[PDB]
Amino acid sequence: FEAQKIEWHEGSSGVTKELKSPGNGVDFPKKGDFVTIHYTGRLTDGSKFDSSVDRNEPFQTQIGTGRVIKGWDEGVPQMSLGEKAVLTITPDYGYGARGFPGVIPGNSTLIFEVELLGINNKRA
Amino acid sequence: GSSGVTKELKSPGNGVDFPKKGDFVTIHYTGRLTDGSKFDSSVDRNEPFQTQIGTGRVIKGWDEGVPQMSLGEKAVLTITPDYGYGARGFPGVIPGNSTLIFEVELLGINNKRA
Ligand SMILES: CC[C@@H]1/C=C(\C)C[C@H](C)C[C@H](OC)[C@H]2O[C@@](O)(C(=O)C(=O)N3CCCC[C@H]3C(=O)O[C@H](/C(C)=C/[C@@H]3CC[C@@H](O)[C@H](OC)C3)[C@H](C)[C@@H](O)CC1=O)[C@H](C)C[C@@H]2OC
Ligand SMILES: CC[C@@H]1/C=C(\C)C[C@H](C)C[C@H](OC)[C@H]2O[C@@](O)(C(=O)C(=O)N3CCCC[C@H]3C(=O)O[C@H](/C(C)=C/[C@@H]3CC[C@@H](O)[C@H](OC)C3)[C@H](C)[C@@H](O)CC1=O)[C@H](C)C[C@@H]2OC
Repeated sequence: FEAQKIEWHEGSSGVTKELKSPGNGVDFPKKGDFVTIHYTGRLTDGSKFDSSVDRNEPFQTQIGTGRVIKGWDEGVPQMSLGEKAVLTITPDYGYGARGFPGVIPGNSTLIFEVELLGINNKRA
Repeated sequence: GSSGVTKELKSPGNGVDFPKKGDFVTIHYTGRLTDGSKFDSSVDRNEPFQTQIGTGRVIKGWDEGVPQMSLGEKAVLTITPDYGYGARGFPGVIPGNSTLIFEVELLGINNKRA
């Protein structure tokens, strides 16, 4: 099976994934998979609030199990290995009314540049 | 060596109402490191903290310690890192492998008040 999810939206509130550069179109994360991702997170005014690239530390998590914000748990499984995409996440799929203290204001839409570098032991 | 979660009573609650897993709790807290430095306090913001307890939304030491408090109780919760933030710590706030000392006041259980 092969596919490229060039645009994907789930919800208006919700999450949008826009493919920027294709992955291999074959390997997609499933629930419970461990993913390795490089990301940069920005607010809608363009200001950066975090970046794994800036600290040269790829981020790893189990996907689809509620360990990350909902926009990532829903959006990352729509990426294939090696894909670069942009995730736009409304507050309902992010940090909601409170935001994240010290980093993200309440009621913030989030824009993540994400690169899927790994799915379990598969590497881009 | 040894690790774990210890609760020391400072002022008793009503001794009758205890949070069950899945209950909402309303709590005032101050968190300190073992060197005495304060890293956070709901009291300083004068904003009670609310969470659902026993469902993994907070560190293990709170999920384990708070259900042993009765309504209105003031206690000190000491939490070794394996029941807190572990080797990772919390970025910008809690060093890796930190024991945590929380002053905890159980202000409410669901809609119950003292
Ligand atoms: C206990 C510490 C542990 C930290 C790490 C393992 C290091 C890791 C690199 C986080 C960053 O450390 C510099 C840093 O990254 C952010 O800047 C970010 O860019 C983001 O938003 N990320 C990050 C990338 C994925 C999407 C999104 C996210 O889901 O992060 C999760 C998160 C904060 C989830 C909350 C948990 C409570 C819950 O109520 C809430 O529900 C809405 C969701 C992180 C990975 C936690 O699972 C683990 C940690 O927190 C956010 C703002 C703060 C975060 O720092 C703490
Ligand atoms: C999505 C944002 C959301 C924030 C709030 C709702 C505001 C609330 C007032 C937190 C403070 O905001 C000023 C502030 O409080 C601390 O200072 C603290 O004093 C502590 O330690 N607390 C806090 C008191 C209970 C015990 C302990 C704790 O469990 O907090 C949880 C926590 C951080 C759990 C992580 C989640 C990822 C997971 O991987 C990790 O596993 C080890 C545990 C908080 C309440 C999350 O449920 C929700 C938020 O994070 C910690 C250091 C950081 C925290 O700020 C973000």
